[PDB]
Amino acid sequence: NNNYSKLRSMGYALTGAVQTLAQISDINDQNLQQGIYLLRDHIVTLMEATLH
Amino acid sequence: CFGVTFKKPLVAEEKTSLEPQLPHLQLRLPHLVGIIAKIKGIKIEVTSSGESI
Ligand SMILES: *[C@@H]1O[C@H](CO)[C@@H](O[C@@H]2O[C@H](CO)[C@@H](O)[C@H](O)[C@H]2NC(C)=O)[C@H](O)[C@H]1NC(C)=O
Repeated sequence: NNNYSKLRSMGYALTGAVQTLAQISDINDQNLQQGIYLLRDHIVTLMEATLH
Repeated sequence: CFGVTFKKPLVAEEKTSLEPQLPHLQLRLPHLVGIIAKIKGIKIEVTSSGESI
């Protein structure tokens, strides 16, 4: 119950949240980019044949 | 017989069937339904950020 101790403990928790939030943000952004790339590739493949 | 020559009668085919030749365009867009089906199932996954933290 030291005045510094229950502050050090909260300092421990106040950084894993930031780290995990960054990780989830990166995962979401990468998934969105991959989906967009797959969609554009399929669209181009479909688009060539009708022109020909 | 005498001076004239005689030839046998000719048999005739009774029926004929007409099957005309048709040009082949060879279009490529048809029979590409699989690509459309693949486009249908993109399935982008997004996980909520902050619910875990
Ligand atoms: C109708 O479809 C058939 C099958 O796709 C076509 O037949 C093909 O024709 C090509 C070009 O001569 C050949 O290389 C293939 O071997 C044929 N496949 C078969 C299974 O016969 C046919 O040409 C099409 N008809 C038209 C008018 O395009």
